[PDB]
This record gives sequence, C-alpha cells and structure tokens, in this order.
Amino acid sequence: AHKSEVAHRFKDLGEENFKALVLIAFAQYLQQCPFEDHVKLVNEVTEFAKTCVADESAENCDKSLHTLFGDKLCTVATLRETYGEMADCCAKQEPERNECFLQHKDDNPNLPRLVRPEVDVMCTAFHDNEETFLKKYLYEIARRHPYFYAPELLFFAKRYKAAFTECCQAADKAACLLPKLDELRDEGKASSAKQRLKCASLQKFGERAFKAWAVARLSQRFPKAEFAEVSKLVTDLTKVHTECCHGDLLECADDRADLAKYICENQDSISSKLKECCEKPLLEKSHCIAEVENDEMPADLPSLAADFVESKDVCKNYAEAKDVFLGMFLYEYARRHPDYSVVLLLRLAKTYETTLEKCCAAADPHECYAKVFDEFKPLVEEPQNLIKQNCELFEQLGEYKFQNALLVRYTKKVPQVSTPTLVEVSRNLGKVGSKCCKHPEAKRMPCAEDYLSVVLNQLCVLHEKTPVSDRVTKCCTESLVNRRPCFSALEVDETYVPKEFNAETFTFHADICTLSEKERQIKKQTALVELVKHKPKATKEQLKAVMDDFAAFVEKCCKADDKETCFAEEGKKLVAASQAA
Ligand SMILES: O=C(O)c1ccccc1O
Ligand SMILES: O=C(O)c1ccccc1O
Ligand SMILES: O=C(O)c1ccccc1O
Repeated sequence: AHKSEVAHRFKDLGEENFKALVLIAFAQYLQQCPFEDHVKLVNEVTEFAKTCVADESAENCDKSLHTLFGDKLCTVATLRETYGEMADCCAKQEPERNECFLQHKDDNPNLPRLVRPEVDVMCTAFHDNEETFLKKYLYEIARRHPYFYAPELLFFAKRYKAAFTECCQAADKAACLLPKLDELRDEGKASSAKQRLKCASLQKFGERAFKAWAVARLSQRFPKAEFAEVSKLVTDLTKVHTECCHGDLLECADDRADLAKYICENQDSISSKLKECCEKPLLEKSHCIAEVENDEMPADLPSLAADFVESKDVCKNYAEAKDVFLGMFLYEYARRHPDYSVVLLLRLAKTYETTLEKCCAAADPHECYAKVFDEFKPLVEEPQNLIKQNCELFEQLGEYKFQNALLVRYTKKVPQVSTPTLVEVSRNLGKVGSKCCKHPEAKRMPCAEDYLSVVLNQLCVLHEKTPVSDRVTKCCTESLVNRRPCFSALEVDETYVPKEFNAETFTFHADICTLSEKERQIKKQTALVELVKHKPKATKEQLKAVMDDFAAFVEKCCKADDKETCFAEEGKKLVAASQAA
C-alpha cells in the first residue's frame, strides 16, 4: 500500500512512458475532443504527478487513480452542447463513473480514415517536431481503436519513431516508408482485433472463461512448465488483461513489465525459446513473450488415462476442487496436443466437465466416464474437415473468388445484418484464407481457427450496437467457444423476406474505375451483398456470371468515353437481366 500510487506508477514507468500511457487513456476515453485539449490535460496530469513525486505528502494526490482521471478528465467534457451524451457519466459517483465511461466506448466511431500525406512533408514535420508528431499519432490511433492494447501501442509508437529516424533521412522517401507503414498497419489491425477479442471475452464471460483460455494457450506454448508455475503465470496474465480491458492502463503496463521480467528471470522453469530474445529491452522483450513460438515437446508423457478416466475416484477429486481439476485437465490435454486449437481444447474441456457433472453421481459412474474420449472424436474431426475443404476451395478459387464465395455464403446465412459490416467481416474471413491455408496441416488448424474466432467476435461486436439479427446475437451471446460451430451450422434464412428491388444502388459512375483498386473491390462486394440480399434464392453460378458481366462492362466502357450512355441504357439492360435472373 504505497502512498500516492500515482507516484509509484510514475517512478516505475518513466516520464515518456507515463506521457504516452495517459495520452492513450485520454484518447480512448474521449474520442471526440480535439488533440490540443488532450495535450493540455496530459500536461496537467503529468505536472501534478511530478509535483506529488517531489512531495508525496501533498493534500490531494492521495486521490485514487480512477477518481483522479475522472476529475481531471470530465471537467473539459462537461460541455453538453459540444459533445452530447458524454458529460453524464461523471455526474454520478464512483465507481459508477468509471463504469459509465467504460460502456460509452464506441467500437466504430464515425471518424474519417487516414489521409496519409506525402512522405517528404511527414518526414520534415517529424524533423521539426518529433514528440508532438508521435503524440498526434498515438492520439489518432487510440481514437480509432478504443480497446487497443496500451503497451503494444507503446511498442508500435517506438517502431514508428525508429522508422522515421532511420530511413526518411535518406535520399529515397517513399521507397521504404510505404512497405513499413503497410506492415505496421497490418500488425496494428491484427493486434487490435486480438485485444478486442480478449476484452470482449473478459467482460462478457467473467473470470473463468479467460482463465481457461489463457491456461490452454500457455500450456500449449510452454509444455515444460509445471502446473504451479502455469497457474501463477495465468493468474498474473489475467490480472494484466483485466487491468487493461477496464481502462487502468498505468498499472496494467506496470504489471505487464513485471510479468515479463519474472518470465525472463525463470527461463529454465518454463521454456528455452525465450533465451534468444530476453536480452532486448522491455517493450521488445514483452513483444517476444507475447508471440514466442511453441517450446519443444517433452518425451515419454503419460497417456492421460491412468488418472483422468481410469481413476477409481476421479470425480471425487473433481468435487474436492472443481476449478483445480478442470485446470489440471486442460493443462495436461494441451500438453500433448500443440496442434489442437485453443478453442478446440476449451470445447473438449467443457464436454469433459459436462460429463463429470452429469454421470458420476449415480449407481455406475465408471460405466459412463470410462468412454468419454469417443465424445472428443466429432469435436476434433469436424473443424479439421471444415478447414481442410475450405483451404482446398481457396487454393483453387483464389483471393477475390474466395471473398465472393464467403460473402455469398454469409449473406445467405444471415441477410438481416447491414451491408458494410458484413462486407468487412467477410473480407477478413477471406484474408484468413491467404493467412493460414499456406501453412502445413500441422499448423493449419490453430492459427486459422483462432483468427476465425477473432473475426466472428468482430462481427458480434459490430452487431451488438444495432442488433437486428436474432440468430447472430443468439449464438454470439449464448457461448463464446461455440460461435464457430454456430456460424458453420447455420442454414439459409428462409424466414427472411427478400429485400425490395432498388435500381439506384446499381447506378454507376467513373469513380468506380478511376479510384484505387481496393475501393473498387469493396464497392463491387457491396453491390454483390445488396443483390444477394435482394434475391437470396439465387445460385452461385448465376451470381458469378452476373458479376463477371458487371466487371467486364464497367472496365469495357469506362476505359473509354461515352459514360453517360453506358449508365443510362445499360442500366436498363441491368434491370432486364435482374428480371431474367
Ligand atoms: O501503424 C498503423 O498504421 C496502425 C493502425 C491502426 C492501429 C495501430 C497501428 O499501429
Ligand atoms: O507479456 C506478457 O506478459 C504476455 C504474455 C502472454 C500474452 C500476452 C502478454 O502481453
Ligand atoms: O466458413 C467458415 O467458417 C470458414 C472456415 C475456414 C476458413 C474461413 C472461414 O470463413
């Protein structure tokens, strides 16, 4: 119990780290305020922290972190006219103020995308003003992702600064930044999606779900570790992720640094893969710890049968300590199956706990729990088969064609959801195909299924804001590990009334082909989703031929003049073909 815990966080983290963390927290909490106001509040907070470090016996720096942030934050957000539904939260009292600030986070705010000015002007601005430029970048990226992982964003800002200092000073400006900027953008999107998955799992399913997930992941990653060390590590990791997902960025980063230090200080007791890159500094060290590859398998392990199935008092020990028994079973099973996906292990553990809860408090317990392992056969067979045929389809269809197939399939599964979110989710679902299908079958399943869970959680999050689909919210809320089997087993929504025909959405303009290739891809996919929504009963071949003709026509008479005639009467042929179907 350190007096003035703000001073403790300040001395543990550092001046620059504290500035970046408080700026990220302010930007995430308040996504509408201008950058200058956030800078002013950050400066006031850091000056106050400096003063209380100088004198920890101050009158009012004994205030708690949540209370201090709320009081120093909503004094400028009090403007009802300027913002609207933002000042109401702090009118109440703690801890409800922090909770209200938490639920008010907007996952998809109405914000313009990055403009990406010219390389030379950005590098000159970096040279003229470095810290302000990094602050602006952090503020923008935090606003566009309210649930991003703060220490990871610190590392990303470090890499951004390193790239600017290192390359743009050279003669070539756009030769190096653009690939680097693309790589960091992709990594940031992946990390944001993963952290949103973690936070959503935490908030919507309590302690046990995240604890089991992290136990399974760490056991898969660290086979050589004993169960006590694994339990300590998962407890600390769950504490860290709870702290970040609840807006306590300071202590979350401090705890993550402490956890990384503890892991790198006990390498022999967990894994040997950490030795190669524990030497690099704390941010990059934690970057290693986040994504260190699986440690080598120990030899001559027990076949899981002498204690979990053949035990004469298996669920006696289960009843003695339910959580401990489930943790032991999940850890042991994840030891022998590194190729198994994390969600698969969670489902198998759920099946095992259901079996023990169901059929050993009876006359013949062993007669039930002796053959529980055959129940695992379909649970592991179906996802492997699904991924196998999906990768076989992708390898022949190609990127854009797999995207088309996925959009068609998901729009047939649930057309109630709005077009843009479905387009983006299915675009990510097409991206995972190129991301993981190239891997061998040993590593094909884990990464693919994990990214599928991430994208499905993204769909659930973008759907909960405007719930319009019963089935989607139904199996986004009823279970987390069962989301992929739900969306895999969903059928065509026959009850849905086909959307009324609207020829305006098929109007064309030269901006289709005079703009970038990507925007053309999204526009064509959006038109595809709209047409599928209009006629869900249409077959794959009909849609494919129609859109091939669409692209052929668009390129054919946009590459030349006479756009007005194309639009006007080839729209008549468009509607005629739609009638002909
Ligand atoms: O580097 C980026 O462009 C980026 C974009 C979104 C989120 C985090 C990031 O680092
Ligand atoms: O650096 C860590 O402590 C860590 C470990 C596992 C997963 C995510 C993490 O940030
Ligand atoms: O249809 C699926 O659920 C699927 C399966 C494997 C890869 C990507 C996917 O969208």
